[PDB]
Amino acid sequence: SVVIVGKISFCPKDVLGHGAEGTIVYRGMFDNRDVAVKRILPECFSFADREVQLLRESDEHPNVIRYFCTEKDRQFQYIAIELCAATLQEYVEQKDFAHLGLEPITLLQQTTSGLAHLHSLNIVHRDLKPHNILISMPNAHGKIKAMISDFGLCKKLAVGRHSFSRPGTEGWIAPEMLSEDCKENPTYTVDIFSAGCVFYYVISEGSHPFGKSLQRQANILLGACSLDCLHPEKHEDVIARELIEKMIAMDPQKRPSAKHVLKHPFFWSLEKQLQFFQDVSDRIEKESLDGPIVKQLERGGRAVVKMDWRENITVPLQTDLRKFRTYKGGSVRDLLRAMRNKKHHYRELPAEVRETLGSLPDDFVCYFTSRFPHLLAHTYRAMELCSHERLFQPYYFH
Amino acid sequence: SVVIVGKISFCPKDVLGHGAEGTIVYRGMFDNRDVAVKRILPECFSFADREVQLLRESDEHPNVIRYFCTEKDRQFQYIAIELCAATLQEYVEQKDFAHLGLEPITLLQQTTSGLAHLHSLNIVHRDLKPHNILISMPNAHGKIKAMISDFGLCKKLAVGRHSFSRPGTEGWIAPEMLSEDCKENPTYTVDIFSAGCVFYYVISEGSHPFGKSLQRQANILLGACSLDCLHPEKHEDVIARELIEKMIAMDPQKRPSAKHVLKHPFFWSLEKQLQFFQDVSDRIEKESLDGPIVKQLERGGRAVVKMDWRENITVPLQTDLRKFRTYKGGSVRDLLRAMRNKKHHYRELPAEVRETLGSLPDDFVCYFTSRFPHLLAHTYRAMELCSHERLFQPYYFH
Ligand SMILES: O=c1cc(-c2[nH]nc3ncc(-c4c(F)cccc4F)cc23)nc(N2CCC(O)CC2)[nH]1
Ligand SMILES: O=c1cc(-c2[nH]nc3ncc(-c4c(F)cccc4F)cc23)nc(N2CCC(O)CC2)[nH]1
Repeated sequence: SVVIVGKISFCPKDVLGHGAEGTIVYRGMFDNRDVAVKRILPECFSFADREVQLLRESDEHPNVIRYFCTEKDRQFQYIAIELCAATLQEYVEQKDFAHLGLEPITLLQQTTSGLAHLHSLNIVHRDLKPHNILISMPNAHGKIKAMISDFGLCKKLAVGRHSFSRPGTEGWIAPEMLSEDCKENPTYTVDIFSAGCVFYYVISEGSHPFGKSLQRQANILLGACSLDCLHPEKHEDVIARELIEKMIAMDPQKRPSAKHVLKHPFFWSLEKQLQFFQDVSDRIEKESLDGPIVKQLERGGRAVVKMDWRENITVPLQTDLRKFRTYKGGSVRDLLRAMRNKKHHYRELPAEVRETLGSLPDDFVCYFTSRFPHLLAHTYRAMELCSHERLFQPYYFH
Repeated sequence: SVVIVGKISFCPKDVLGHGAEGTIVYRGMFDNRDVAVKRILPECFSFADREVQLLRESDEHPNVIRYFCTEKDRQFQYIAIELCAATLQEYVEQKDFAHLGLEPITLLQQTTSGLAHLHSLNIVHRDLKPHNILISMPNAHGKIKAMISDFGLCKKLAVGRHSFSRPGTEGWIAPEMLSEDCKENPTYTVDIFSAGCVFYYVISEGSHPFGKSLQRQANILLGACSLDCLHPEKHEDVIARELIEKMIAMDPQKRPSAKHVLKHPFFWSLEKQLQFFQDVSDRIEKESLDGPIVKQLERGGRAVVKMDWRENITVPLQTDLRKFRTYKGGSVRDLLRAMRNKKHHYRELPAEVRETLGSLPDDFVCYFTSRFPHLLAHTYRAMELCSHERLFQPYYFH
């Protein structure tokens, strides 16, 4: 048997998966396209109408699933949406990450862009989780992308409203959604909390900041989280830790907006990381040693530099830097100056110094972030003071 | 009377416009959306099938019109596509540009991105013109965008094919499409030619490089073009001239690809223009005065600098530059060094010098491009020598 309800066609044997309250998702056809066909019981008709409306408003963004058509009969309602290759859950559960490069982080970036688009339309998702972040089928050039789906529980905030009244999948629910200690009503940042748990789930390849599945939601309410898959002496893990712990903060007002998340160093290219180092080096160049900028930059600076940073770089660099200026080994500012100096004059340096540094910009900046895993995170926090100036708008969100 | 053919609905009184060979475009409805409904006579059924197929392949890009559904009856075929607010023709014919800022150039950028997407799918449009570049209706944040439409005459090149055999709207047709002197078959660059004529049509607010409409196509075949709406001593017009004359070159092999067009200074922000000046200044710093780079950079450099560039800047800058280095007034390289110098030390300079320059980066770079209208175009051409190096990949297409 093969079902045809209006312009939507599918065969009941092609079941892709199941949702809540009797929802089934089939592989099907619409307008000679392969599509996913979502079948909703009459008890959930008000959720399908909500989903259809909110998909019409937001599916123009590439990281929101495309919506095609809807139709009803006597029995059910049918929603035709973009057919996808996998969920993020099975991507994390099945794909070998060793040879995927930055693709996992790109999926998180695309998820966040789709979330930012929803929030810019005053839509809160409220049920974000790996099960409904979808991985597209490859396009004509083999590229895949993440898409947000499943809009049955979304809330459309009225014009002039920033909060909603008080719904999700246990284990991924922001605490202010379930605790009665609700000073403020929940807002867009409930999606930031869930996203933060998703971020950790992807980069840890399967763990959750609030533990194993049976205890997860109870740990969220207690604030008991652990990010120990992130090693504290690895640059990439330090950066990810800094972002994720803000995304999952118990206080919703301390969580960054989606657009704020998108500006974080977690997503910067290596080229952009080096440009941030150069730009901060120039900003603090003629700065006062007693000023608030260099004060913030040097507070806790001893551990960032490893007591004396000149003792923690390769000898060919160490012999080269003694000649011209001779820098201060306990200053983070002086570490940044040496980096800036060696990048600007990179092609004047002898072949021995260009060898241990590597090429500009990627290898060069990794020479430093590998050996000073806290440098970028520390510098990024200190220079929040300059987040409003023009030079630093590529790096901070206003 | 109100027509309903399948899931497409429209009323024959809501005519938006007409196309070739009896095609009519109506305002209509599909799935409770407002849509454009394209009605095609049986004589053009093979073109509607071509359009439906190629829209299915390419409408995912934001600057290709979105396709919704198609249906037939006894009489006609109907295509439901995104409803748009205007054509580029009426935009140019009716909108006051004085208060639109960079919006016209952004429309050209978006058109080119849609074209690049088609070409990346081995689709040549072959009938690009202001009449079928559409202006979207504003989104929820008031923003508009350009979209390519009308795919009835598109060619899908077979896998492994780069040319097609030998169709358009008179006045916008690349010469190799009509002249029998066809050494090479037409390729994607027929769309570049048309686009180049569209570029000039927008920035001149209604003119065409090959003249008035009755003589246009005859001038194309003769190679007789004129871009004299572009003043030769205005930076923005110099840059646009440089691009447009390559886009409309008679020799198709001299026209840049769509992705090449997208990298041209015509589309650079002011910030990016200044960064190009700084990056070239650093690249030629320790360069040999006899080398090929500085040779190319100085060839024809006297007119770029206006005999002596130190005599063509404001006196407060002139008094400031004499102090430290004292530069050479006939060298383009030295002009670039002074610029680079004053940007790097911008906050060390006295208030008089920061005043006549303006703020970084926008006013600062305009101080120089306003007074040396050929500087950027000249520097961009000379430094094509370095187009392959890593530092200059933001500026040239490989
Ligand atoms: O709103 C929606 C939209 C979609 C959806 N829309 N296009 C899709 N293409 C493929 C799949 C899919 C699958 F079903 C199982 C394994 C791999 C797959 F790729 C799902 C798709 N699916 C759900 N559900 C609820 C949450 C469940 O975890 C999954 C099904 N809800
Ligand atoms: O393939 C296509 C798709 C569309 C099309 N698709 N959505 C549209 N929304 C609005 C308009 C539109 C109009 F019709 C007249 C004035 C202002 C407008 F905005 C046209 C639209 N139109 C044509 N034609 C052929 C070339 C003609 O110059 C125009 C009509 N061809």
